[PDB]
Amino acid sequence: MDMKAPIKVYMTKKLLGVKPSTSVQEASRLMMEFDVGSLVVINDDGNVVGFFTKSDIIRRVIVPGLPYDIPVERIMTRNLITANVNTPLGEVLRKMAEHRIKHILIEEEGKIVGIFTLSDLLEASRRRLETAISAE
Amino acid sequence: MDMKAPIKVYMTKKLLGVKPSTSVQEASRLMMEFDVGSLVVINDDGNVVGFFTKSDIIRRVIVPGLPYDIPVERIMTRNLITANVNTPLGEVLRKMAEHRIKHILIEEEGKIVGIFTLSDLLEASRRRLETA
Repeated sequence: MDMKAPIKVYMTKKLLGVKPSTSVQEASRLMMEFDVGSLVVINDDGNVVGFFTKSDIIRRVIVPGLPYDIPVERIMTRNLITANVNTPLGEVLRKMAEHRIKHILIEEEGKIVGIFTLSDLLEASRRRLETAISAE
Repeated sequence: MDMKAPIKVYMTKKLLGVKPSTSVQEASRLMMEFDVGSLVVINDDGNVVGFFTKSDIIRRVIVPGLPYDIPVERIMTRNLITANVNTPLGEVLRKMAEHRIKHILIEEEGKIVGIFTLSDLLEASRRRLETA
């Protein structure tokens, strides 16, 4: 990994979304199934209306003792913390540290195109290459 | 950062434990208050007997339906995958990748003395100086 290189080389497309009516319990299962620590919430027009992590689920559900059937809409954050595809790795890491986050949405020309997580960092630290061409 | 540097150089000693009887809900409140992602369960002797992360709470409480007030002892991991204080970063990252975990307890002579998470990895990634 190179702290100078654009975040777009270490980011992933593996970004899952759920509808606002999706229950915390279902969102939790989906997260464990696909191994992701966060989820974006999309409205019926296909746009991001929210975002939330596993941590949000612990702090906004488990602690207050709220039902596991409540819609994630009730615990999601309604603004996103992002980084541009061209923002170099180092600066992205610094931003995640300052904001205390484990996941950061990637933006390009206004739209969310991917996400960078601590798992991705681990992947980069291990020098694992994503191949765009066929392997046999 | 140096792949051969002993993990103790990059870990955090800010590791807290709770007792087996502590409730999943209390533990969670404790985690938010202390700003930690996981906790270890400690017996009367003061030795670690378990470990669970925020992620584990979700996987064993939220999805199954269990009440948020049960004993963390029922949702804790007893199969501790650990690394040694002198285990080089490279080896830890391998072990972590192998076991697919984002938290690895650190031990000294068999006693838990800290933890290394991917958050610690991020900080190590940003360090500008190396440690002889």
